[PDB]
Amino acid sequence: RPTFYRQELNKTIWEVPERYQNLSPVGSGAYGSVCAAFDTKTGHRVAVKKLSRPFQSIIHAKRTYRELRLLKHMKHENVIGLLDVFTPARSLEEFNDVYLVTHLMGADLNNIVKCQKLTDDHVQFLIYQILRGLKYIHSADIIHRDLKPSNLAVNEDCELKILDFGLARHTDDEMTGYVATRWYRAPEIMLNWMHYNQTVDIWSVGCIMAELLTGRTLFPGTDHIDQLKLILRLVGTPGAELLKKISSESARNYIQSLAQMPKMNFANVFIGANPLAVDLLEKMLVLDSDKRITAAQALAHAYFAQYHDPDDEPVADPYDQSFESRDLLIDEWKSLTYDEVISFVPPP
Ligand SMILES: C/C(=N\Cc1cccnc1)c1ccc(Cl)cc1
Ligand SMILES: [Cl-]
Ligand SMILES: [Cl-]
Ligand SMILES: [Cl-]
Ligand SMILES: [Cl-]
Ligand SMILES: [Cl-]
Ligand SMILES: [Mg+2]
Repeated sequence: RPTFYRQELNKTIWEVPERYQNLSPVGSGAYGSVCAAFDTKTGHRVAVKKLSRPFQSIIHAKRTYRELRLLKHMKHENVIGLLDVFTPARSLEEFNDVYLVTHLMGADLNNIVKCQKLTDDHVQFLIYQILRGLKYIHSADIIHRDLKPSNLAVNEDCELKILDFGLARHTDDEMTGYVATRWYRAPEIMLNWMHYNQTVDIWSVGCIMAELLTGRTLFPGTDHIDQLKLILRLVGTPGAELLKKISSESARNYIQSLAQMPKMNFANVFIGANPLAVDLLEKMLVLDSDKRITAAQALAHAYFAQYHDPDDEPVADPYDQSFESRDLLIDEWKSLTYDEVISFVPPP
């Protein structure tokens, strides 16, 4: 067990191993507080996140367990990994607090799309890396569910990592009105049309790719209905085949109330783009999720010819998510989490 030291940073007690120095506040959502630190064992600048109220309800205890299981599994160059996890508790009986340690991310994709000039070569490399990371995530039957520019870290060498997996966190207030939290979501999840699957993440990649090519949000809806009208003007209204797959009768009645529209000409929307980029966007931005290109198929598309290496596009170890259907008490979720903290082995 390392030695721990205590300090108060903005109304919060932090108790951390001596290896982590020069802690300074960086942010705080409702899920925890974050400090930047220097990790003297590795020489990395790191983010230290202290969870807030991790075991306050069954829903909260299960979310804590879910986040720690996911972060411990993800071992890929284009996905955030877990550098460390610790608790100052010396036993299960005094266990209350969880701290997670990752590499400190500087810029996101929002800090390069808005304020920089991207060539076709930059777009090929950035989207290649997102798809390499997604092949790995999808091979574990994990859905990200929240891909958008603010969840993609990028360095000065244009190297990219996926972060901030959807832990089923987002509220109705957060998805209301003229908000980036909804502009990248697939229409079947935005409007609860049907049981969704991993194809939702490829819709989000299409929206991101379009925005790197034009410098403008593809579907900046003022609300759910405005955003659906923007989507159907580009891709066309649904045919009888997709309408049969929509489980809500009211959702089907509403769609049928709209005048029919054909798919637009993507070369006339993405004026001057690489024709191979236009072709790949037409294969991602398909309304019927069964017919979208997969991550593994997209890596083999001719747009990525200068980066594609089928011997360096790895898949994940198997991921057991059977806990998701399990009914447990707060203290049972808390014991499972404690075991995952004490069994952690750091990366090489
Ligand atoms: C960093 C980088 N390339 C590294 C690299 C070497 C060999 C194979 N694959 C990737 C890079 C930078 C800017 C643009 Cl626009 C594109 C790529
Ligand atoms: Cl230490
Ligand atoms: Cl990482
Ligand atoms: Cl504790
Ligand atoms: Cl964003
Ligand atoms: Cl597993
Ligand atoms: Mg985020």
